[PDB]
Amino acid sequence: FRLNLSVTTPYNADFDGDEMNLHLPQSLETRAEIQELAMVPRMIVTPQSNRPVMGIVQDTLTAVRKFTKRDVFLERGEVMNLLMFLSTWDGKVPQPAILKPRPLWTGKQIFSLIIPGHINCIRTHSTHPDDEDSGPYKHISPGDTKVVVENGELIMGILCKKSLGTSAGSLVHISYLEMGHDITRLFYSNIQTVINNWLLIEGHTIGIGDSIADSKTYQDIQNTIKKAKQDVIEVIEKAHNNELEPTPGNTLRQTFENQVNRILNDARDKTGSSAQKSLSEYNNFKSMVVSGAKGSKINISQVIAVVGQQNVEGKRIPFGFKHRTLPHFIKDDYGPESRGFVENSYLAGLTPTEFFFHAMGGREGLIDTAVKTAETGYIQRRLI
Amino acid sequence: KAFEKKFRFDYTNERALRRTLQEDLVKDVLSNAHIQNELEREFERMREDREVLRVIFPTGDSKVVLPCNLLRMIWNAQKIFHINPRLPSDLHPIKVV
Amino acid sequence: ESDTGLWLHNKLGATDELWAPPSIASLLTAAVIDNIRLCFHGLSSAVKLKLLLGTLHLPRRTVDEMKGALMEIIQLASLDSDPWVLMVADILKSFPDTGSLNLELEEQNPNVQDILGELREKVGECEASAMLPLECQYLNKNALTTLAGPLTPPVKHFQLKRKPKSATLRAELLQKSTETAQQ
Amino acid sequence: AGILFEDIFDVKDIDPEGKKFDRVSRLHCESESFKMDLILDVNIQIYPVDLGDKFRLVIASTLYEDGTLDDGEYNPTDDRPSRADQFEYVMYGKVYRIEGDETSTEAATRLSAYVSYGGLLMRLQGDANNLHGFEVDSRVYLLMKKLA
Amino acid sequence: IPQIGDKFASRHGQKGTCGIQYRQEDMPFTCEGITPDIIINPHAIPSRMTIGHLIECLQGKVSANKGEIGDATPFNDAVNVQKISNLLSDYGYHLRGNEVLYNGFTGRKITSQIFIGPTYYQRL
Amino acid sequence: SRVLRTSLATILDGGEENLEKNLPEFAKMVCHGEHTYLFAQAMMSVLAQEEQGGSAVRRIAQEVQRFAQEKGHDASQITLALGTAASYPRACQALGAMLSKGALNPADITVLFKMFTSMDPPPVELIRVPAFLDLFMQSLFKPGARINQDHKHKYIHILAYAASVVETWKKNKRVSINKDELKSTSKAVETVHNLCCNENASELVAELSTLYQCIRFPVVAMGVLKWVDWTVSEPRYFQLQTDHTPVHLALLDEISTCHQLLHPQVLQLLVKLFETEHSQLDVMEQLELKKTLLDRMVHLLSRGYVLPVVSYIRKCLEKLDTDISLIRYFVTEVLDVIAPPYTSDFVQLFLPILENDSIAGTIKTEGEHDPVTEFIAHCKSNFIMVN
Ligand SMILES: [Mg+2]
Repeated sequence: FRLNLSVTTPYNADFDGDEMNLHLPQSLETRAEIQELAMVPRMIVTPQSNRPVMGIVQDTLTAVRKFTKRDVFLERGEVMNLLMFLSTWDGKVPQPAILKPRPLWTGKQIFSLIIPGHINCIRTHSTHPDDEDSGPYKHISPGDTKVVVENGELIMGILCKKSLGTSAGSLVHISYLEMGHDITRLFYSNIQTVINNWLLIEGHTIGIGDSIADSKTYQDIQNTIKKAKQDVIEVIEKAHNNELEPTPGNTLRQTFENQVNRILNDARDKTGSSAQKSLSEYNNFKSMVVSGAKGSKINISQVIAVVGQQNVEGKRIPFGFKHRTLPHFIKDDYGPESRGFVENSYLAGLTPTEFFFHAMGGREGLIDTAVKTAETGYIQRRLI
Repeated sequence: KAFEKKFRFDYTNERALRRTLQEDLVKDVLSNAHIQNELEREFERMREDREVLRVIFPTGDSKVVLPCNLLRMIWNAQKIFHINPRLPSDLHPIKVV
Repeated sequence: ESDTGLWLHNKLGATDELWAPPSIASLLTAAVIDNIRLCFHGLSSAVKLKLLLGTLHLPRRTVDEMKGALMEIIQLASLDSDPWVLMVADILKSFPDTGSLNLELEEQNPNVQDILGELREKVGECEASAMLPLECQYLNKNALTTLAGPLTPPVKHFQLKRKPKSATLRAELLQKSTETAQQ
Repeated sequence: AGILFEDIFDVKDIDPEGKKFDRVSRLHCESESFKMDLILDVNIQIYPVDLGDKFRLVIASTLYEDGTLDDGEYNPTDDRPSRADQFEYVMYGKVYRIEGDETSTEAATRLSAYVSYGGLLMRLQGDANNLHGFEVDSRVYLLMKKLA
Repeated sequence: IPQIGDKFASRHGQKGTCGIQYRQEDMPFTCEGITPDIIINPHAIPSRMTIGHLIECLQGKVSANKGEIGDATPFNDAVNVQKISNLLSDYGYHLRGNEVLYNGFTGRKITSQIFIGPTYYQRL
Repeated sequence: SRVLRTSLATILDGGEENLEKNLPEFAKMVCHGEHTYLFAQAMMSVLAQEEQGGSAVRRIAQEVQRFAQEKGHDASQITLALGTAASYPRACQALGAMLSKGALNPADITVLFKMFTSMDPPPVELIRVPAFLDLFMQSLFKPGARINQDHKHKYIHILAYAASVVETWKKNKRVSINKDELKSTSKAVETVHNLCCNENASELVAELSTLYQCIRFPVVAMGVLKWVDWTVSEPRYFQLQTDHTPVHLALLDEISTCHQLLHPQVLQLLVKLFETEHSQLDVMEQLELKKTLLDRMVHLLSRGYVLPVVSYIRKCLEKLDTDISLIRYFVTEVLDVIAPPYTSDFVQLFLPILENDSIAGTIKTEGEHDPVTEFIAHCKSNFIMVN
């Protein structure tokens, strides 16, 4: 069953061996009933949270985010290739944004040819600076991060998942409400077709070049891990000598564990931020995160910089042996590496104790996923 | 005071009415006092609505779900009817009320 | 250039601002100044005041190139009946010549005389517990003794029974700093 | 004849807070005479602009010197003489916002027109006597030409 | 015969059915004549975080060029990605396995530089 | 001119208390037009020609110049054009470009340093300008902002010559200067910049006796105050916790102890931290952090600087109220250390916070020395009934 891409999101169907069921309505009356109630254009906006469910899925979303940037220019032949795929094109090639020296179209003009009717929305791109609308340039955005669609034409801004996704007030939700629902079916189809066919010209990848920071960043990461590790060791030598004082409301041990978890979470956050200041704007991890298509900043921090503290039941790796976590550690070792903090990243790879502690955290996640299903289904059954 | 500045439609000022309305509508507003009474009564209703909302919403937030997106509809009317909002307008505020 | 009085009134005549606008050294070239010198009595007093204050924001070498033309603009500025242009010309007449502004503003002006007389009396009678300048947070004890007299002691508003617990804090941290120094 | 605006500017800054896009940069420019600011997105690849340049910039409602008022379709075969042969960098776009220093009592003195050329933004902040030809949601051309 | 719907998988939990089969003239190609056999999604990587797939692909280029079956024991410290990249750079490739693919339909070379190289796929 | 005259008379009859209240109401006039700024600063120069009380005039000129730097003037060129520094041209031109950039260039300080430490120094009032020393503190004692180890000693020698040497202007000429304490000043500022460069906190506890030796010097104490400002006011700092981290606050106590002119900046730092809500901390932990800051305010109250502190405590009990338990702890710690006699201003300012709004919480278990009852009895004995 070849079915389309944007219908993946309401179905939660990710094509990795998923099989679907297809019923045929036998009467003509129930055929008209399904056509007038349960068509997927008539099921774009959900009643549960008054927002759409379709949205624009991953590869169309990154390609449309790279497409609608300010520095995207299109030759006449590439424009005529792209406009071949618009179903709703009235046959008029638009006037170029650059007439001389060369007739050269901006990608926002082709995207304005996509956007149907005359709809008007103002959204913000995922990396819009919050201090931009305070000072100047709040209408002439220097990062091109303020989406304005106006009179059915994309004035400005880069379209991330906050513009085309399933968030409420997005461009597709307003295209549902102001225009029709057949028109939004056309809008989804036109976005998918013409942005995939631009993506053939552009091309999009991910690689091992996208997972390596320059050596100054690695020096920053290792200096931060060394500083936080020495800080945890000096908290430990304060805790042994009874110089640690208890926080009001808990024991001295829970005070200690708050200090150690606070230092290690600060280390994870500082190394995560210092990793993600070094993508150089072509890194494809940043290309998928900024569009919001697939992943987050945490995945960038864990691939480049540091995996971080591994947890089992919301606290650290417990002492399964007698007063030690693994038989490689000395007894009563409350340090970072003994208790499950992983200082390596997925680019460098984990040491075997960090591998095993990481496998513990992953087993906790899989146990959650496997035990959740029956109880949630039974709650749904009782409610219905 | 921000509520009274933003919603009252102060009619006594000449020059603001000259900038916002056309001169026949300006002398229509400034001459008649019945229209001034109806504008004062709709500001009375908006003070009443403000007190009703502050009883309904004791937490100071206003992100509320409602059917017609009125600001987007006003902006659609602007873009369809080609307003050019630098010029003085030509709808009578008693037609609005 | 041509119509240069209108050009100065266009680039500088936004009367809603009163500071010397930036890029004033890029608006004052020696050819432009030598165009000002013949149309100086035509342009308005606000633009003229912007001009006279912008002539101080030039770098020193550009002033030292053609200080004679700037002094000619000063001499034409001292003849004007405006109070601001006359006062600023009286201040600014010594800036291209020496580098320092004027300090002898006392003649030809009863205003400066009244302000200086009343304020010399006021400064002479207000020496008690004087406000030390912002440099006095920096220079040393004996250097402050050289500059502005000795240290004025605080008002003893009360009597202290015992030293507060910050004395215990500094004693304990000095003990900790001895114990850490010997490790 | 159809020109809304014409002035000589002078490039003071090229994208001074860093370069957000490699192919297009914004130019913070002051006018030569009229005392007005212009922030302009230009393609550096096909038309390089260096700092300290001086250029003419002519917003025109149409390129055709008779003022025939085309719709805005791409007609590469029209041999009607347009004004673009005088210039070397022609951008077509719509003017989307005219904000200004105005008060509810008296008129606006300093206007600020905003115009997007496809996606390439341009703010022109000047006086109201020079920006009077601009109207919100109309279609303008750019016509810049650098000169020594 | 492998057709679409047939479920393939890497050695890293990167499964997926066959979406489509293009012929060789439609498939992209390097500066040399090498087309891909599989083209996998770039979005399959960053949330799943199989960086070991990328490192297997890089060490696969190094292995197939050097003429030796490369080593991928987990806890080694004699093989990190920088040594793999320095070994790949000697055989006339990019450091990080990226290679300029040409498009198979239009022939215009793809603006991005596609990560390419041999992995080990399993048919399920 | 006359409005300027009466406002100067108002401020100069006011004092240091009126320095905070009247100075924006004075500075919005004289920074409105920059030509008015030129007129006002020229009057400041001619009035500060006299050594008989002209220091307050120079102070008011420096706050007007600081407000001009805040609002957006490039008023440093006016400031140097008023000065005698323009008599020696190229040094003043270097200062003009550098204070027009508002940042330190190492090549520019080599240009300065080649002119200093010779047998013909400039008159020392060219380097005593406080915005220049503030840019020194910014470029030198930020916890980041590394300085490249080669012109570093030139920086330290310039600050030492600024804050060290004396002179004798016997009819506009100097005949006896000395340089015999700027080696100790250079050693102190070098040790402190090394301690701010090493960024290792067990070492910060270790060399704290040497750091206490350093803060005997005023420029060292001002620099450590700016460094602890820039260190402690980083968000999510309070996660090292020793006695809720009083180490840098013990350096606040050292700065407050060994000097007195820094006390407004010290109080400004403490009331900036006290108003700052610290997210991600426990609420008891926030409350004990506030107790520690109030312990520091009590230590400022002990060393003479009392009336702005009690004025702030009254301001935060009355206007925009903080926790009442913090004010109760402040009253408890202040009344455990003070003894009669009592100056009438302290009684007048300390009375309404004590008698209104939590009488009862002050006495729980004191006994051996009586509580607030003694202060009430002394307050009845001082005033005229209480009035
Ligand atoms: Mg599945």
